[PDB]
Amino acid sequence: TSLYKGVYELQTLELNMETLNMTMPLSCTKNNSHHYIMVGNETGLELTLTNTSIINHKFCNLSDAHKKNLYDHALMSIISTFHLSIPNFNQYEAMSCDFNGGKISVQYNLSHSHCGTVANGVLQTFMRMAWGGSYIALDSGCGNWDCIMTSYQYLIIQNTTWEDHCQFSRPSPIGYLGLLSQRTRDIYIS
Amino acid sequence: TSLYKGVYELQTLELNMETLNMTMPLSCTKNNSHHYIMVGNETGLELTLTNTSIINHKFCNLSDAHKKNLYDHALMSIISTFHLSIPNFNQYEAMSCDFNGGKISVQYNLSHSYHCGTVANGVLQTFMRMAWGGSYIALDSGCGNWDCIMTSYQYLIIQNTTWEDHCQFSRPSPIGYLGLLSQRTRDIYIS
Amino acid sequence: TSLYKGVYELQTLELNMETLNMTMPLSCTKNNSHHYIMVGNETGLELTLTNTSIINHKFCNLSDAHKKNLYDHALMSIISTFHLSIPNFNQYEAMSCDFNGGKISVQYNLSHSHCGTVANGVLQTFMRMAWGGSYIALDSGCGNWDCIMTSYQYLIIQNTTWEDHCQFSRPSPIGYLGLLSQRTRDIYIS
Amino acid sequence: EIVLTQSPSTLSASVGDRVTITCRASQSINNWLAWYQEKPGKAPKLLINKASSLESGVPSRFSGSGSGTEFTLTITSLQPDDFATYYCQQYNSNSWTFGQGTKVDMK
Amino acid sequence: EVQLVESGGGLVRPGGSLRLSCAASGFSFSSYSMHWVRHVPGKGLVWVSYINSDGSTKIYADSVKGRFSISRDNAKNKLYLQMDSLRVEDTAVYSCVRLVHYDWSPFVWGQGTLVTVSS
Amino acid sequence: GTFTWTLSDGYCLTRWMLIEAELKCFGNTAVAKCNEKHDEEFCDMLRLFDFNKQAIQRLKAPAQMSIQLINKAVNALINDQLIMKNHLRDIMCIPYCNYSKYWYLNHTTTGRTSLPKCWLVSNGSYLNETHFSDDIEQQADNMITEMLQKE
Amino acid sequence: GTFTWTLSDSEGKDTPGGYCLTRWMLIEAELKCFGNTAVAKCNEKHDEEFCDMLRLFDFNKQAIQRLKAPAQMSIQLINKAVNALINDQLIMKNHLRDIMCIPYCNYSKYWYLNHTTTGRTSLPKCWLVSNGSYLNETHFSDDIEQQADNMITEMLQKE
Amino acid sequence: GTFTWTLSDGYCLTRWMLIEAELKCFGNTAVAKCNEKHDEEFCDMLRLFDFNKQAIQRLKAPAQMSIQLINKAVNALINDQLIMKNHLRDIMCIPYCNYSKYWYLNHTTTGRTSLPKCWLVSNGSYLNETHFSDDIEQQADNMITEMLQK
Ligand SMILES: *[C@@H]1O[C@H](CO)[C@@H](O[C@@H]2O[C@H](CO)[C@@H](O[C@@H]3O[C@H](CO[C@H]4O[C@H](CO)[C@@H](O)[C@H](O)[C@@H]4O)[C@@H](O)[C@H](O[C@H]4O[C@H](CO)[C@@H](O)[C@H](O)[C@@H]4O[C@H]4O[C@H](CO)[C@@H](O)[C@H](O)[C@@H]4O)[C@@H]3O)[C@H](O)[C@H]2NC(C)=O)[C@H](O)[C@H]1NC(C)=O
Ligand SMILES: *[C@@H]1O[C@H](CO)[C@@H](O[C@@H]2O[C@H](CO)[C@@H](O[C@@H]3O[C@H](CO[C@H]4O[C@H](CO)[C@@H](O)[C@H](O)[C@@H]4O)[C@@H](O)[C@H](O[C@H]4O[C@H](CO)[C@@H](O)[C@H](O)[C@@H]4O[C@H]4O[C@H](CO)[C@@H](O)[C@H](O)[C@@H]4O)[C@@H]3O)[C@H](O)[C@H]2NC(C)=O)[C@H](O)[C@H]1NC(C)=O
Ligand SMILES: *[C@@H]1O[C@H](CO)[C@@H](O[C@@H]2O[C@H](CO)[C@@H](O[C@@H]3O[C@H](CO)[C@@H](O)[C@H](O[C@H]4O[C@H](CO)[C@@H](O)[C@H](O[C@H]5O[C@H](CO)[C@@H](O)[C@H](O)[C@@H]5O)[C@@H]4O)[C@@H]3O)[C@H](O)[C@H]2NC(C)=O)[C@H](O)[C@H]1NC(C)=O
Ligand SMILES: *[C@@H]1O[C@H](CO)[C@@H](O[C@@H]2O[C@H](CO)[C@@H](O[C@@H]3O[C@H](CO)[C@@H](O)[C@H](O[C@H]4O[C@H](CO[C@H]5O[C@H](CO)[C@@H](O)[C@H](O)[C@@H]5O)[C@@H](O)[C@H](O)[C@@H]4O)[C@@H]3O)[C@H](O)[C@H]2NC(C)=O)[C@H](O)[C@H]1NC(C)=O
Ligand SMILES: *[C@@H]1O[C@H](CO)[C@@H](O[C@@H]2O[C@H](CO)[C@@H](O[C@@H]3O[C@H](CO[C@H]4O[C@H](CO)[C@@H](O)[C@H](O)[C@@H]4O)[C@@H](O)[C@H](O[C@H]4O[C@H](CO)[C@@H](O)[C@H](O)[C@@H]4O)[C@@H]3O)[C@H](O)[C@H]2NC(C)=O)[C@H](O)[C@H]1NC(C)=O
Ligand SMILES: *[C@@H]1O[C@H](CO)[C@@H](O[C@@H]2O[C@H](CO)[C@@H](O[C@@H]3O[C@H](CO)[C@@H](O)[C@H](O)[C@@H]3O)[C@H](O)[C@H]2NC(C)=O)[C@H](O)[C@H]1NC(C)=O
Ligand SMILES: *[C@@H]1O[C@H](CO)[C@@H](O[C@@H]2O[C@H](CO)[C@@H](O[C@@H]3O[C@H](CO)[C@@H](O)[C@H](O)[C@@H]3O)[C@H](O)[C@H]2NC(C)=O)[C@H](O)[C@H]1NC(C)=O
Ligand SMILES: *[C@@H]1O[C@H](CO)[C@@H](O[C@@H]2O[C@H](CO)[C@@H](O)[C@H](O)[C@H]2NC(C)=O)[C@H](O)[C@H]1NC(C)=O
Ligand SMILES: *[C@@H]1O[C@H](CO)[C@@H](O[C@@H]2O[C@H](CO)[C@@H](O)[C@H](O)[C@H]2NC(C)=O)[C@H](O)[C@H]1NC(C)=O
Ligand SMILES: *[C@@H]1O[C@H](CO)[C@@H](O[C@@H]2O[C@H](CO)[C@@H](O)[C@H](O)[C@H]2NC(C)=O)[C@H](O)[C@H]1NC(C)=O
Ligand SMILES: *[C@@H]1O[C@H](CO)[C@@H](O[C@@H]2O[C@H](CO)[C@@H](O)[C@H](O)[C@H]2NC(C)=O)[C@H](O)[C@H]1NC(C)=O
Ligand SMILES: *[C@@H]1O[C@H](CO)[C@@H](O[C@@H]2O[C@H](CO)[C@@H](O)[C@H](O)[C@H]2NC(C)=O)[C@H](O)[C@H]1NC(C)=O
Ligand SMILES: *[C@@H]1O[C@H](CO)[C@@H](O[C@@H]2O[C@H](CO)[C@@H](O)[C@H](O)[C@H]2NC(C)=O)[C@H](O)[C@H]1NC(C)=O
Ligand SMILES: *[C@@H]1O[C@H](CO)[C@@H](O)[C@H](O)[C@H]1NC(C)=O
Ligand SMILES: *[C@@H]1O[C@H](CO)[C@@H](O)[C@H](O)[C@H]1NC(C)=O
Ligand SMILES: *[C@@H]1O[C@H](CO)[C@@H](O)[C@H](O)[C@H]1NC(C)=O
Ligand SMILES: *[C@@H]1O[C@H](CO)[C@@H](O)[C@H](O)[C@H]1NC(C)=O
Repeated sequence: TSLYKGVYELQTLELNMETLNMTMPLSCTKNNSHHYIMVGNETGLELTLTNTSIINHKFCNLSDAHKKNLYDHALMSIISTFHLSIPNFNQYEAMSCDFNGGKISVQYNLSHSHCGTVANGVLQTFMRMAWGGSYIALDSGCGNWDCIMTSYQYLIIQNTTWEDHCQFSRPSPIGYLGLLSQRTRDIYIS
Repeated sequence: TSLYKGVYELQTLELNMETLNMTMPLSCTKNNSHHYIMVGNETGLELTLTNTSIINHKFCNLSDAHKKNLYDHALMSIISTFHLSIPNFNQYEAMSCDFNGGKISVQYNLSHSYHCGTVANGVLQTFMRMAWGGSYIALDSGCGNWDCIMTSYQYLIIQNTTWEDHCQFSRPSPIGYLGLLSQRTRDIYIS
Repeated sequence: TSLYKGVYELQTLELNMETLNMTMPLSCTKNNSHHYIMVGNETGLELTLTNTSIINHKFCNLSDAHKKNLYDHALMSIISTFHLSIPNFNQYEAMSCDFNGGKISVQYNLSHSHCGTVANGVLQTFMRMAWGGSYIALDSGCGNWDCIMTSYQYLIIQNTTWEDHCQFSRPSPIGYLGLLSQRTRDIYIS
Repeated sequence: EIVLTQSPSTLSASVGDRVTITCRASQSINNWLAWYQEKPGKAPKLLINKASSLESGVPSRFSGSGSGTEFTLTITSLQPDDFATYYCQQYNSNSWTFGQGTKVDMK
Repeated sequence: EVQLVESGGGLVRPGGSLRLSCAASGFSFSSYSMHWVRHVPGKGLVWVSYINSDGSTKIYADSVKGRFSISRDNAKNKLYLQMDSLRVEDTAVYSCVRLVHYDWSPFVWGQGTLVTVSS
Repeated sequence: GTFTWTLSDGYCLTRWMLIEAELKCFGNTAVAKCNEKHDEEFCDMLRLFDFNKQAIQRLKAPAQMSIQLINKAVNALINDQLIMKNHLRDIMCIPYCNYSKYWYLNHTTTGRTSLPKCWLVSNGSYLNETHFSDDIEQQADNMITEMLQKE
Repeated sequence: GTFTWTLSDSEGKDTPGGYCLTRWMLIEAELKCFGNTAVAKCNEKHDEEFCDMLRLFDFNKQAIQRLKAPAQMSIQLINKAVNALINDQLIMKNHLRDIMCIPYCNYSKYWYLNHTTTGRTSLPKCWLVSNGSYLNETHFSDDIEQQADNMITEMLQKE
Repeated sequence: GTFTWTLSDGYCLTRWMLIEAELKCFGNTAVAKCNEKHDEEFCDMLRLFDFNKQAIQRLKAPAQMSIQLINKAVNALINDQLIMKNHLRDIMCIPYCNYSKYWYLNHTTTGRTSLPKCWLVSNGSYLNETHFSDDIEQQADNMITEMLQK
């Protein structure tokens, strides 16, 4: 290939992180507006950037979701990390949810609000959880922070299957694992 | 005897961790159920795995206790650490307490849901860490099952006690308590 | 100067941490009762130890502050860290706030309460956030912990400017940054 | 208002023999029947509760059944230490009823 | 540990009175209901009375009416049974029982104390 | 937390974990480096792979595949700050480790490699060797030096 | 998440680096002393359980001797020191090994390898436990031998 | 979290970041030490300085000056436990690192310095060299040793 010092040859490794589907969720990128999180080979979450709404009511009735306990915790856990990790979140009016029969569905209204707002905070969590795709999905791939916004009005996360396969980039556990370190930072007192 | 390479002996030491009581809580096990968290050289908590209830009230008014402020702070801090560390806790009806009288009494109902998503599993996992060092005999589960542990007891009871050399099975150790300090905010569900 | 081994000369460096005003707040000490946090070269917070009250009502109406969103987040964030980091805080009656038109003003009544109380916890957070000055401001400069109290009745943190310059000690980002590591420890279940 | 009847009032047995006794309820007591072993000079020991749940410290040779009105206590192999008067108790009323008891004699 | 300790037994002349008390310890007693049971050595074990945790319900065995008064002190965690007009047939060892349905160890027994009525 | 997991038993990457066909092996040097260095993304990934392997062999899971276990294990297994470093470099227009691809600098006559370093990416694609030639040359010298010190 | 306490201040006086374990620190011996190389390794390396225990003991000593005794020995002080004193992930590592039914350190017994004509022991390593008890030399042999060679190597390097 | 930031391109401290008007430079040794040691306050500060420099050059900020970025970056850039260590030493009456001042042990004929160590403070003032003479002498020996091994 290329021998450094005429001796040392570069060759490459590329890792198959699909073998890590059990014991850790993988973050997948499909086609700019759609990203996925897969757990094992049974379930997952679709993360879509859209201009359309699915729900509109502003009653994220988590208390009922917990009491009913009809939702697969593996994904409830992921949703919690996504939400709690959103920095400076001070607008509960910015989101609606649906936990009816489990079937978790969470909708963030980025159209609630221009730098430093909740909408931008929502995109930042997304940026990391969907790190392998967010470079394109959010337009401002690099050179910016805080003053970040996209063309979409909503970030919608929904209950789905695991068979929706990647296309843009390979799945990787790094986004999720990275967000586990800091889950309680940038939180207002409230 | 155990002379390696013909020039070195293998020798051992065991640390007397009880002398650390002045600055940090120490966990220790008696029988296969009682676990104690020792504080300083005067008090502590008794963690009992039992088939008997202590509270049939089904309320836990932490805020009333806080307003009154009659409880020992070291002990409340330990209770908080234990509670907050329970992963995926959302079954609030499974927990009750009686923080009145200036005393501590906390009950976790392990039969509330009886699979692996049960609060009982989350409570037992924290127990395993808080009382690490005999918690495995008390759990009475085989090894390699932490992800899904269930036990023979109905309740995990935590009540304030007095100092005694409350040890039979294990030696006092700060490790359980210290280990939990990094897990305080992990595995928390949204509101 | 002094040559170690007759060879190695000691010379010193003194760092100018003022160049770090953008990207991180700096903690400044002025005159025992007054400490400051400055952000960039636009705003800041005055932290005063006093025997006088500014507000008295016990309604820290954070929910309204968030909904109104009229407060610079840079400082709301700092206030959040100061408050959340107070260990063993179990007395909400110990504090009042004013968020009317932003203009954040927070008053802690150290005269709420003698070891281990909320008042002492308030001073401990202060001790760290104002590390460069707290050695003097709190009297018990070293040799004590938990059983710490000062001559003042209130700790008042108010919205101010950035032009109030240090006098006692140089500004440094260390206090604030140090308090970012542990913001959820020593919290009661409530 | 629930009246329990035990039977036979007396039974004799050999050591190591298998014996059973019964208790019959009037109204239903679900499975909330308890059994006691009474030795001369001692307070009765609770052996079984919740119809068939063996109490702590009670030997495995003891068992029982029933979840309506027909109940039983059994001993798989009677020991010299099991010659006692046995009593059934219902606790589905907050006004407990005890049966008259049955006595195991040695033959 | 969960425990019930009786006291106040002794000798009573027929027609007299005796006040029993029972100390509860280690559990949130004021939230639990309680029963009194008495043991006559030549007879089976028999039920005497029951009290609700808030004192709103007080019931007695048909063989004992008008003689017993059951009460509870929630502040001090003490169960009381005041007996009067004591009869010879009331001689028994009296004890506290804490029955909790659906508890995996439903019956907490005390040690009891002897109340003797005689001439 | 620092890395605390120690790689299990000379270490090979099963062919099943590699996109490229044919599993590859490393010597003792690579293993030793992963127990001393705190900042290598390759070693960071290896710890996740050993964890996964052990968890699969030793523990059973009720459909959820023990997400609750990784949420605890993650701090012993990976350096979250490598993730934050690469994230910050990605926020800024700075080449950063994408975890998926490595240099694996080899040696033609000794059959010995460097600890593979992470191939950096920027602007939606993988960097050309030219842009990190300086690091490849440094790594070749590092291998030479290690052999000389061995001698 | 490295440790920073670095065995505090001037405790390495007298015999240089001679950090010692006193009779109230040890279960049996009234005194055991380790050399400067044990402390140098403890101060630099980030995965040894014995070393974390030295830091907890050292902290305990300093807090007791230098601070006004707080009312009721409040836990508040240790809660601010733990991250500086121990590797919280060594605890997690041993915990995971216990979960997976793999021999692990429960921070009790430690072993060190001690030269018979000199001194200069290895830094103590944790004696592992499994299935309710301590492991035999049978299972530790590979590490005991490696430690013996590491010590020999160091003597040769010193030369 | 360990330090993970690697110092950018032989490293100099701009005259604008020094109380002294003249800037100073360090060789490769100092840079290499900051990528290996986990407990040096000087290196800890340098990482904050590189971060600041890069953030200023590459990102723009809406008045708040990106406090939200440092709140994340801080764990890759600094060792918070050095802060806690110095804090604990300050609680106790023990000399500790105040971050602002350093030893910079130099070499008269080679033009080579040690990684500067933090000057400790206690009792409201800086310590005299006498009180940490042992560490200065050790550092001089460390530099000698490194040259001998070279
Ligand atoms: C950061 O790290 C990641 C790894 O984590 C690194 O890897 C990139 O991963 C993505 C996703 O795997 C790669 O994208 C693939 O590219 C190959 C090659 O593309 C050529 O051919 C397609 C054909 O249309 C062209 O469009 C393209 O321009 C190229 O000419 C594609 O072949 C891949 O598609 C196949 O796999 C997809 C995922 O399974 C399928 O969706 C798709 O249908 C194709 O599948 C075929 O094979 C499957 C095998 O299992 C089979 O199941 C299917 O049925 C079908 O037969 C995919 O588009 C990307 O190339 C990887 N990296 C590179 C640059 O090579 C990222 O690149 C890295 N990021 C950075 C910044 O460097
Ligand atoms: C821990 O680390 C910190 C750094 O983070 C270290 O730095 C100390 O910072 C403080 C504040 O800068 C220094 O205090 C200064 O001391 C100098 C010298 O003091 C002498 O002269 C004054 C004159 O009254 C005497 O009172 C004193 O006793 C001494 O004799 C003063 O000159 C400083 O005042 C000037 O700067 C202040 C801040 O801008 C102004 O408030 C003041 O008006 C003076 O400003 C003049 O120059 C400015 C230049 O920009 C100009 O703008 C002004 O208009 C004006 O002309 C100040 O009081 C302290 O000396 C620093 N450290 C040391 C000892 O050198 C801490 O010391 C260190 N702490 C420890 C030991 O743990
Ligand atoms: C720890 O976690 C366990 C989890 O199993 C809890 O156990 C559960 O407790 C509940 C509450 O006691 C049980 O519910 C009962 O379900 C039966 C179903 O038939 C129902 O009959 C019963 O009725 C009771 O409560 C009613 C409320 O008004 C009463 O009216 C009713 O009284 C009538 O009937 C009785 C006899 O049937 C007569 O004696 C009375 O005179 C009157 O006529 C009766 O008291 C409850 O609804 C639930 O079944 C049980 N789970 C299991 C598996 O058994 C523990 O309670 C919990 N402990 C703590 C401290 O949290
Ligand atoms: C973990 O270790 C702790 C100690 O370190 C163990 O806890 C101890 O348990 C002891 C009882 O086993 C207890 O001692 C008691 O002290 C009181 C003092 O008043 C005595 O009254 C007790 O009972 C005595 O009388 C009973 C009679 O009961 C029988 O007859 C009645 C008749 O109505 C029946 O209803 C009843 O069911 C029985 O059949 C005897 O049975 C007793 O043997 C005794 O003679 C005890 O002496 C200690 O106070 C207690 N200490 C603590 C701190 O808990 C704990 O049990 C152990 N855990 C495990 C899992 O082994
Ligand atoms: C890491 O993991 C190991 C392995 O499991 C644990 O090792 C055990 O530690 C305990 C505590 O030190 C040891 O228990 C002690 O045993 C002594 C000897 O017991 C024999 O003699 C008694 C006599 O009555 C018999 O009953 C017993 O069956 C044995 O034949 C006892 O003398 C000790 O008790 C002393 O203190 C109590 C305090 O109340 C007094 O009542 C006693 O009278 C006496 O003074 C104690 O019971 C146990 O043997 C060790 N196991 C092994 C395999 O060695 C480590 O503790 C654990 N460490 C951590 C930090 O987790
Ligand atoms: C809780 O921890 C403390 C501190 O470790 C333990 O107390 C200590 O016990 C040792 C003996 O084991 C005491 O040593 C003595 O020191 C004096 C000094 O003058 C000396 O003259 C004696 O010969 C002996 O060496 C030590 O001083 C003492 N320290 C304190 C603060 O009291 C205590 O025993 C532990 N308590 C429990 C219940 O575990
Ligand atoms: C669990 O915690 C409670 C609450 O602290 C302990 O009970 C309390 O014990 C103190 C004594 O240590 C009691 O105070 C004393 O009361 C007597 C009068 O009875 C008085 O003369 C003394 O001067 C002193 O004031 C206190 O009242 C008591 N409170 C309660 C609610 O019981 C309890 O003992 C602890 N558990 C164990 C096992 O010790
Ligand atoms: C997302 O948020 C926007 C803004 O709050 C909502 O649109 C507003 O709807 C009210 C209805 O009375 C109008 O009066 C406002 O003028 C609208 N504002 C804007 C900017 O459009 C929108 O409906 C929300 N969507 C969902 C699904 O919640
Ligand atoms: C995840 O979301 C899917 C929808 O895409 C849910 O699918 C059905 O949900 C209803 C809810 O009442 C169930 O009765 C059906 O059995 C589900 N269909 C299938 C094929 O299972 C799915 O239930 C959701 N998962 C969870 C755990 O809530
Ligand atoms: C928690 O507080 C509630 C009140 O806030 C207590 O329950 C009340 O008890 C009184 C008794 O007279 C009733 O009149 C109220 O209606 C009850 N309130 C409720 C909400 O049920 C409860 O006992 C307290 N629990 C604890 C653990 O202290
Ligand atoms: C920070 O506090 C200052 C007071 O010291 C505020 O000053 C004025 O606040 C009123 C509030 O209605 C505004 O209308 C004025 O325009 C402010 N004055 C100036 C010169 O700006 C200041 O607004 C506060 N900052 C924030 C973000 O709330
Ligand atoms: C680069 O390292 C690989 C690691 O194995 C070497 O590949 C092996 O080549 C030998 C024969 O030389 C085969 O027997 C093995 O099957 C190969 N291993 C693999 C990858 O399966 C490769 O030769 C090395 N290249 C250089 C330049 O030394
Ligand atoms: C201490 O280190 C400084 C680092 O540069 C040396 O200062 C330089 O001195 C040379 C001439 O010797 C000048 O050309 C540079 O401009 C100086 N640099 C600075 C600080 O701007 C200094 O000479 C060294 N001292 C010793 C004892 O070697
Ligand atoms: C899907 O999951 C089931 C779970 O039992 C497993 O047996 C099967 O092999 C998996 N198939 C895949 C990943 O294709
Ligand atoms: C949430 O609960 C309230 C009652 O608490 C109810 O009125 C509302 O309709 C519920 N919303 C949803 C989306 O279920
Ligand atoms: C104050 O901030 C403004 C922001 O635009 C900047 O241009 C100016 O140079 C700063 N002046 C200072 C620090 O003196
Ligand atoms: C806080 O809000 C309440 C109504 O929820 C109001 O009565 C009170 O006056 C407000 N307090 C302040 C300080 O604005």
